[PDB]
Amino acid sequence: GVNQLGGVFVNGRPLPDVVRQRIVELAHQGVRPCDISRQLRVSHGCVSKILGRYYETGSIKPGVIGGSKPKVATPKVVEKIAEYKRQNPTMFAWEIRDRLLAERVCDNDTVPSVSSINRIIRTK
Amino acid sequence: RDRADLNKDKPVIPAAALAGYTGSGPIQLWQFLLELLTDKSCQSFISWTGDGWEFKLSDPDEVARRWGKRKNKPKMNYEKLSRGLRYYYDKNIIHKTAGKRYVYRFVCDLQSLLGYTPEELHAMLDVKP
DNA sequence: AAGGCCACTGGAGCCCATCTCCGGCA
DNA sequence: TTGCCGGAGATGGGCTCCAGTGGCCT
Repeated sequence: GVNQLGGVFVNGRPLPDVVRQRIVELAHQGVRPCDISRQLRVSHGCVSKILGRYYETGSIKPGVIGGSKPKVATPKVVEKIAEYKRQNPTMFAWEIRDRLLAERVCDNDTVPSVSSINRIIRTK
Repeated sequence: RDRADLNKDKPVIPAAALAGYTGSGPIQLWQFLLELLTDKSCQSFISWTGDGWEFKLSDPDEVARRWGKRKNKPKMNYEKLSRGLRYYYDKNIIHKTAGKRYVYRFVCDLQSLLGYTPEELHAMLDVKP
């Protein structure tokens, strides 16, 4: 994609480190953000966020994009899984599920799937 | 500028339609203005001066009001639409005709984009000029 | 049965085009 | 004193990402 200043951009992706770098630099040299923006062909909004994060952080590294937070893999639930396995190291994945239900730790909706629960064991 | 009857009858250059064509985007102020300009039903608040791609905001407040609607921005108004146009200045899209309030002009090559001339379009809208 | 494989998600961050508040200048 | 110009943090749109999750297979 091409912005209205004439710049080349990739919708969704961070501005290249080499450029974020230049942005900070020019600002350091005393160039006004509106000029940098108009010059380096970058939306003043963007120049703004970058400069601001740098002044507030010291980095030119953009935030971490993507991922998600746990849904079923609740903190407590993750522990219960450790407790059950610790008690009986060979209890099956589906048996842990029934125990989580039997002790009301999870609903018929909260309850983590077998795959997930074995995934919890593996990764913890 | 299109083969299929990519949807009919009313405005000559529907912004919703031009977006799909000219690059892309969630409707840009200038595109909004082109649309309203190619809609006979709107000729009382905004219209072509007759001189090339230049136009006038017969009723800036009415133009503004509408813009707000399009963008779902109830707080819009001339003040902000104006600075919006003022923003287009160094992007060589819109320029203000000195010595006249409410009159502006598209300076990008609309002929290449639209596939029409000023006069061509003008005729189709029945431009008093 | 636990691990390999995995389509599918949603919410996060990203730049962009304003929106918005306001100082400058005439 | 009205009239226009322009700087820059705030917005939310469409987009790319990806941890996370839950089937399916073996």
